[PDB]
Amino acid sequence: QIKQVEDDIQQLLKKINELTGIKESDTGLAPPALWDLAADKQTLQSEQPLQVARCTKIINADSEDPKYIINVKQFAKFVVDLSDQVAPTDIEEGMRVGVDRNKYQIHIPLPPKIDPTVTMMQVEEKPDVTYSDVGGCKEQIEKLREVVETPLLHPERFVNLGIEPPKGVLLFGPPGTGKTLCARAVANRTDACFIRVIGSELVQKYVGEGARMVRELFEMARTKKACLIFFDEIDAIGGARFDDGAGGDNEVQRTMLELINQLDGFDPRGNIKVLMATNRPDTLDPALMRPGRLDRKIEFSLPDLEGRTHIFKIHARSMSVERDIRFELLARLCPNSTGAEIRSVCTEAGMFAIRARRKIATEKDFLEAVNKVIKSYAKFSATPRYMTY
Amino acid sequence: LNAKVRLLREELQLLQEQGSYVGEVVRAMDKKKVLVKVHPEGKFVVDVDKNIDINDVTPNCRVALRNDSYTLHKILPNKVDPLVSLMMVEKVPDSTYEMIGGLDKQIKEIKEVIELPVKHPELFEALGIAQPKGVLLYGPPGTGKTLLARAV
Amino acid sequence: LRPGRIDRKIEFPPPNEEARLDILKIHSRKMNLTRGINLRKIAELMPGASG
Amino acid sequence: RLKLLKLERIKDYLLMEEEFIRNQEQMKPLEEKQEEERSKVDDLRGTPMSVGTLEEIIDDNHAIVSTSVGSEHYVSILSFVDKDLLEPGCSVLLNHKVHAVIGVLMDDTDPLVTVMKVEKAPQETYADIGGLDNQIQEIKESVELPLTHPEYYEEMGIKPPKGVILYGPPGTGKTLLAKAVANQTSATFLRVVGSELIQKYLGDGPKLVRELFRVAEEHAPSIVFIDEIDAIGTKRYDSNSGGEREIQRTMLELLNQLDGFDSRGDVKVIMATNRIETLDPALIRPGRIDRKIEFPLPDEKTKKRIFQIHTSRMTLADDVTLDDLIMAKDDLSGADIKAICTEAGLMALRERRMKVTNEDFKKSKENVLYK
Ligand SMILES: Nc1ncnc2c1ncn2[C@@H]1O[C@H](COP(=O)(O)OP(=O)(O)OP(=O)(O)O)[C@@H](O)[C@H]1O
Ligand SMILES: Nc1ncnc2c1ncn2[C@@H]1O[C@H](COP(=O)(O)OP(=O)(O)O)[C@@H](O)[C@H]1O
Ligand SMILES: Nc1ncnc2c1ncn2[C@@H]1O[C@H](COP(=O)(O)OP(=O)(O)O)[C@@H](O)[C@H]1O
Ligand SMILES: [Mg+2]
Ligand SMILES: [Mg+2]
Repeated sequence: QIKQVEDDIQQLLKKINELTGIKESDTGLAPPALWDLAADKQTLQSEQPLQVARCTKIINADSEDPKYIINVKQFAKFVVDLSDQVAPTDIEEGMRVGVDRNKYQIHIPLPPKIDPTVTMMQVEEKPDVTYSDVGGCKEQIEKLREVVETPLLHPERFVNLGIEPPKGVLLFGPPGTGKTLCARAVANRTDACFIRVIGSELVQKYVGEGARMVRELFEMARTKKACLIFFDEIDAIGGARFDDGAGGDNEVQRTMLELINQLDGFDPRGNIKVLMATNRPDTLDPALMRPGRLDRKIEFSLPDLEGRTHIFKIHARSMSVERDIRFELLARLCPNSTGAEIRSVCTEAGMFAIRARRKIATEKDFLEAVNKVIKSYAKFSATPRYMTY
Repeated sequence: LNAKVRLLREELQLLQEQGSYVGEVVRAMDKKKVLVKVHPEGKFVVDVDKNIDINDVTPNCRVALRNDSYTLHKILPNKVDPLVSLMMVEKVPDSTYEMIGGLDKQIKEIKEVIELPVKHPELFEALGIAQPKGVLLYGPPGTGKTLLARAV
Repeated sequence: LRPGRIDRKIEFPPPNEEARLDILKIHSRKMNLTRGINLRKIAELMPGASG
Repeated sequence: RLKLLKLERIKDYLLMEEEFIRNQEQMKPLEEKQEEERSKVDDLRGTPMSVGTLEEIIDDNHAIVSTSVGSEHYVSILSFVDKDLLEPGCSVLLNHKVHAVIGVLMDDTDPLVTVMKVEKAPQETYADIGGLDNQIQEIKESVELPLTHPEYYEEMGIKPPKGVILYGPPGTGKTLLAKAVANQTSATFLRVVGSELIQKYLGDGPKLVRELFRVAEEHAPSIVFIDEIDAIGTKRYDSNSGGEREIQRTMLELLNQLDGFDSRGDVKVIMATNRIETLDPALIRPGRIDRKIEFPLPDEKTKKRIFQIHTSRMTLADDVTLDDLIMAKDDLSGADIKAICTEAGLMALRERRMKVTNEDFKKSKENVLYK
């Protein structure tokens, strides 16, 4: 009777759909559970649409009946007045006025414009990485934790001593040392607005578009009460300014200068704390590296023996390794290696076991993995160059 | 005669009707709706009229939309093919083997490698070799490369 | 130039004397040529020329 | 049986559900009937519905919508819309008269998505490859095995390698293994090239990289095959406005996409090249790409296998010896072998025979393998 049961189950599903709502996703429609037609009719008959304009000037701002010069974007500019439901103080000379049609007056104050590209940068889903997934950089974790979390968690211990906590960090180190890993850990552990930015995301085709979105990013952060920004791969736009003779890097230098002025200029930067992740901290501009903008430069040097042993432990926690581990032997056997190298060694040990069709990875498998990842791949390593860099 | 005159008198009345927009269909939805880009600004979704099988509104075709409450009510003659427009802009002069002269072995080679794979894709299958798909023509400027390509 | 992509490479060298004569005949078909023109002589007079 | 009783415990609650759903549907007062609600939806959504961008979401029942003409209407969003799939930059359906958000769009994909996706299985298969046993094993362990038997990896406690580099001289089977993986895999195959990543305006390269990997995530499980990644490097083009440094920023965007802040979904990266020394070591690092596998020129046995594979369909003449080709002791590649076979067939059809001969093979030698 099994097939009869499945046939009945699917027929029942088909009937439930046919009588409740089946398929409406072509025109992005919703399931009919949350369909408040009674409310939406009153919405369309009682809430008139409002065209978004900008209040340019307030003629006769005194208590006398004022007049506001609005500029309905790309439509027209008008002299208008406020709705009797809107208080005069709720509207300034730069807010998005939000005026109705038909004697453009039914006002709703409206926040600053944010580019969709910039606003699609807040970290909504927090990374699944924690501070316990980072090993061999205890002091770096402590310093980064201080700077980014501790003021945002217990500000009393800072205002008691009257200290301004450092607001700005530069995580710098060779390719694969825990820079982006620690950024993800900070994003996961932080209760605040985390905004990730990628140096390549500030390269835009039209002059003044990189600086424009830097300004928008920082002013959105300012609108939010407690914000951590994280410029990863900051090498992209952050580079020492050189005159040249053909105007090279003028646009990227302009957006970098906008970032500089936003970090520390003729303005209180706000409650924004910034991270700069890089593996070439020798191109960054001296102004960018000034401790008024990057206060707490942190070096993610290649882990020492203890750090490598800890990283091996971390990456082999969930593996099916055998009794005797000798991860200390592995750490001494693969010096001047990165956490990326170590995780690859663990993965290759697991794959050697899988290829042999075993369910237990042994010390011989780990030694083969070290030979494959550290010795054979030694010619593709980035450390010999990026340690100089 | 009476039908003619009545047609004129109703013509005066029905010429005051709003003219219909023209829009290019980009994609046909379900439930008898079509995504149409109306010239020169605007991209709407319009319900098809109950006189046109929605199966005939394949993308990239001009269609008339009624003035008020846009409603696809006619499939106008298709717009010029984008490829036709591109080739009209490029304006590669038309060529033929009789216009070509002096390169007969080259005509033979290009004939093999272009004609045979598309006309007789069985000789190559019987031989057991993949059909050729790349030709490169050496030669100084104006020696007949574009001429022979166009002719073949 | 890797020997796996260009399935054929044809060569269009500068026209020979006979090729130049053929090109001249083809391109002069479309004009009033007075009876008895030595297109072969013209082709010989113009060596090392393209179509 | 236990499973039969499970499915019965499902079907009985389902029948309960239809009983309740009917009951309610009839006691509705000749209104709110699913069809009636759908008709009311059509009534309230207007006959034309303009497509406009969603600039930002202010809250449920409100949003700023940019009309095609540039106006920025602040308007309500009705219960009709899912209040989901709505992110700044999305298309939105707006009631003509009141511009109310009454639907969403982008049900279609972009031409970039269409071109990148390989909506086909290449005819080449692992059986059509001869000599790359270890390379096939490793690429399978990286791309196919984690998809077909995730149990191995999950039980072992390791994650599969994220990327693989196929590095080898000009023609050794790198794109051939890419083709075989595309043929056999159940994931969506997205093919790109390095010169194809090198864009013209400033910021187009990074934008294309981001779009490619976003498409890969959207169509996950996916395999992103970047052939000739060294083209982003070695080659220099005038169309590139930014030049070497814009190339560097595109490479940096690739770095971030391969291993950056954002958590990847199911997107395995294959990347092929014949000049691996020109690649940025940060790009090749183990976290981004492990499994750097070489494709050396075939030895004598492998060359024999290539000739058998590529002559399996040709009617070789009895006198033809597929041994002199191999005895030619040069840097012979599989591409060279295939081209020799193909041009031998071309001379066969030229000289009108359906059977390839030793002379045809020798003149093919002299023609394509110019040595
Ligand atoms: N100290 C570490 N502890 C644990 N895992 C580490 C460590 N360093 C690197 N890893 C592993 O390597 C990856 C983290 O590298 P990450 O992305 O942070 O590199 P990065 O320093 O930002 O380098 P890049 O210059 O390439 O951007 C993860 O796989 C993580 O498991
Ligand atoms: N072999 C030929 N026979 C006849 N005309 C030729 C030949 N080669 C070139 N021409 C003439 O030269 C002109 C330009 O040739 P073109 O097709 O541009 O050659 P290419 O592609 O090598 O530049 C054409 O108008 C064509 O009529
Ligand atoms: N076992 C093999 N080794 C090398 N090449 C092969 C093999 N089998 C077939 N080929 C041929 O090699 C070509 C693919 O070469 P490819 O891997 O693209 O080289 P590259 O990527 O370095 O340019 C195909 O045309 C294919 O027919
Ligand atoms: Mg990183
Ligand atoms: Mg290739």
